[PDB]
Amino acid sequence: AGERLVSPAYVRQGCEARRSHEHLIRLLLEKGKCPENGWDESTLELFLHELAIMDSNNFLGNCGVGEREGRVASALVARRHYRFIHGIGRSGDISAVQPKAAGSSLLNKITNSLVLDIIKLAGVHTVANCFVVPMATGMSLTLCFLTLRHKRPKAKYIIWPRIDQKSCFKSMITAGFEPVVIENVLEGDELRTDLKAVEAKVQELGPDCILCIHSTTSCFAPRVPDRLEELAVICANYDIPHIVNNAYGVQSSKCMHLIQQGARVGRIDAFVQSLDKNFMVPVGGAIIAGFNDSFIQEISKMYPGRASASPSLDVLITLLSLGSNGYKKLLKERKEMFSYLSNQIKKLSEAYNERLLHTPHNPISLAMTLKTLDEHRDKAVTQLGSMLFTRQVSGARVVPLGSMQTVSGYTFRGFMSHTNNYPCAYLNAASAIGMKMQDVDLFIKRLDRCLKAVRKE
Ligand SMILES: *Cc1c(COP(=O)(O)O)cnc(C)c1O
Repeated sequence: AGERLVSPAYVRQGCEARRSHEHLIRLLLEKGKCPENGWDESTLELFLHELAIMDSNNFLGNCGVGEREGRVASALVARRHYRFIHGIGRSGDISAVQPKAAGSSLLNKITNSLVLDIIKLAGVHTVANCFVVPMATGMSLTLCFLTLRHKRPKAKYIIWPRIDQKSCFKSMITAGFEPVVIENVLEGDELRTDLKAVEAKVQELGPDCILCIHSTTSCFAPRVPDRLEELAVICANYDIPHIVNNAYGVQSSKCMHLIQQGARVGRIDAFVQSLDKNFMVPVGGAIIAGFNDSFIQEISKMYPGRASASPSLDVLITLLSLGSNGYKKLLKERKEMFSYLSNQIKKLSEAYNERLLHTPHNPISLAMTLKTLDEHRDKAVTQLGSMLFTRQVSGARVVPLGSMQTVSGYTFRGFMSHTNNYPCAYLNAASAIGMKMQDVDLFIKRLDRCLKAVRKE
């Protein structure tokens, strides 16, 4: 409005240009959905700075005489968080609007609305409610289990189809329940759910003694996502809650449609996803989503005290920068890289007298056999994982046979294989969101060089 110096025509075009940024911000505040095209950084930072001004710690004429005033010692800390200091929620409700932080409260509502829009876009079009929690997937599963205790005070067991992952297994024990490990059935090369053993354990222990059935979608090959439809029917019949571990299944349309079809024909009370694995942000946050708004609110109000806004801000920045088209592009390129990674493993397996485990139901992880490797006591399988780690290859885990691990008092036989005696040792490789073609070409090149070193030795 300073037309005293600059000509009025040029100030009018600049002030009218600001209306274009306010148009994008208004559309987000009204519809609460992910924009199709990503915002420019100029629009995003203008939006973030305007939100932070609404927080009482950033008021020009504010005075504080309490114990939690959002004071910041280091200017580096304040700037790297865009001056969002008060966090999210209140002492009694993590979903409540914080009176001292209107901008942080609005940031939390918009983030959960953007996340809900992505969950529908990813495949679960029928999701009712969700919320971001600044805890990992393991601790977020624990929060679901802690909520179910007060609704099922006579239950002490959690029925859990086996998956060799320490975080989700410890969630059941951290919540104070006893996991009932259901071994998997070897159908071809795939380890799938044993529906007969699951329903048998329900009748042996009694439905009232079961806290919930804890299934899992995204997992390492040769394990595949659980039969969520049949497990949801069992949960609906015996009136047992169903909690789905969907750690990195948002990036997979097959995983999300499983959760959708399971809630369509049966019962799914909540499914939990990781922020870092599905949205390419730092580790630390998760999403608790469900189809019963009454129950999702119960989980949210079960959280004691305020919580960090840092994961919510990272997801807000990322989704607004990518847009719904930007996220869709990454979902399409992940399917392309999955086919490319599969074909490169097939070609490399033939040259070394190996094969690719046929796991068509796992759309993220692959497994190449390592049968023609260890000379019983040559330690070649263990050496391969160390040589790959030496040549700066991460994410390719090696699963040997006969491994035994004790996790929180429970001893697993055949650890990392999801079963007691898998036929052979294998090598894992996955196509996750954001993987470039250079990752596969460097992986194949360095894996080939590592295999030559063992064959030559
Ligand atoms: C990511 C992961 C988890 C939990 O990871 P956190 O360390 O809690 O963030 C649980 N189950 C599976 C299959 C996972 O991949």
